[PDB]
Amino acid sequence: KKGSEQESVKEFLAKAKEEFLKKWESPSQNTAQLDHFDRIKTLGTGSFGRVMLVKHKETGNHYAMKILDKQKVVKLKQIEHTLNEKRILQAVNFPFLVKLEFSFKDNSNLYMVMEYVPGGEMFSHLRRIGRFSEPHARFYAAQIVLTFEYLHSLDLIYRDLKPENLLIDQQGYIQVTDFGFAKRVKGRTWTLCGTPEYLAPEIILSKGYNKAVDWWALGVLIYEMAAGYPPFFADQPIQIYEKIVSGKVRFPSHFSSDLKDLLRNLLQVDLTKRFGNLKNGVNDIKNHKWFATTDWIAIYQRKVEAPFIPKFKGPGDTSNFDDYEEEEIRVSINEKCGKEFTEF
Amino acid sequence: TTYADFIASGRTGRRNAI
Ligand SMILES: Nc1ncnc2[nH]cnc12
Repeated sequence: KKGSEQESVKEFLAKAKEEFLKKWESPSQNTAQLDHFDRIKTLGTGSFGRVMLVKHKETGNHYAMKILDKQKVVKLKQIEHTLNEKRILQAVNFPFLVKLEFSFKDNSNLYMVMEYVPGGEMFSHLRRIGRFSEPHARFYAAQIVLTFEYLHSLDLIYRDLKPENLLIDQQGYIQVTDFGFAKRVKGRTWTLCGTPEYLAPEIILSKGYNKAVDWWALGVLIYEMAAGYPPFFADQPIQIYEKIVSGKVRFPSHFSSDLKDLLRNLLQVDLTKRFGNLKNGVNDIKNHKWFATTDWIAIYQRKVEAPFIPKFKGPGDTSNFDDYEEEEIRVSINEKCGKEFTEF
Repeated sequence: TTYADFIASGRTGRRNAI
């Protein structure tokens, strides 16, 4: 059904695309420098560097600064992906996408300075409590549905959905971080990337694929939130891939009938049948019986009561994050990889 | 139980991208 509510969504996305393309075509660059910030503590790590809590000297604001070593990016063949990441993040604008405040580079590193989201990773809370109730999981899932509706309308694919990347803010709502695999593409793409538990079968099998891989990954996320473990797990990645492509999924006995039905349609190997990829697009998902209680506009406006509010001891506190070994930020006296990253 | 199998597995910590 295409009624008044659907036309409002359409008009909202049209204006959102006008604003995105202006920034996509004319990206911001070199908007701060390293000594504008005091470095406080590491919030997480990855293959190219680390995300650090920092304090902006001139305002006293706290931020999260992602640091990438240019030489390590080159060795991992992630140059173009890193240029994608920053060009996309500086252009997007949505309530559940973390905001990029500054970016710059020096002889050794690339820096993206984002809003600090103090509540910690969904991953931490999910592992500690075991599993979320279905209303809890539905609250978070609705935010991801709207965020993918926004991203996909801009021809963006996200490609790394997982609880490790979903931060909980002070109102209890989600902020998506890490756009290292995000890509703007019309038609199909072919890169083998993501996280093993969340890969769609068409990625594993080296087919061309499109935004339907994000909807598969949503199915994995909802399952993991409500069960406490992912639908395909093993000790070695090859064993995970064999389960993903097999065509078989089993559900905990406490999953509601509606939840199992939604997940059978999201975790669908047949692309002609996977929810999110049919003629009705995202509306097959938004109108599924499992989402009957979800007021999509109220979610977008952050007027729904959150399942929990993270503990907050004060500004700059990190109690909702694990501790990591601290390593220096070394800046070489010689410029590294300048031509490769000239547009950053 | 499937939960007990997950908790004893090697992939309950943060998962790196490929
Ligand atoms: N990992 C992270 N932790 C907290 N705030 C963030 N903002 C962006 N990435 C973040």
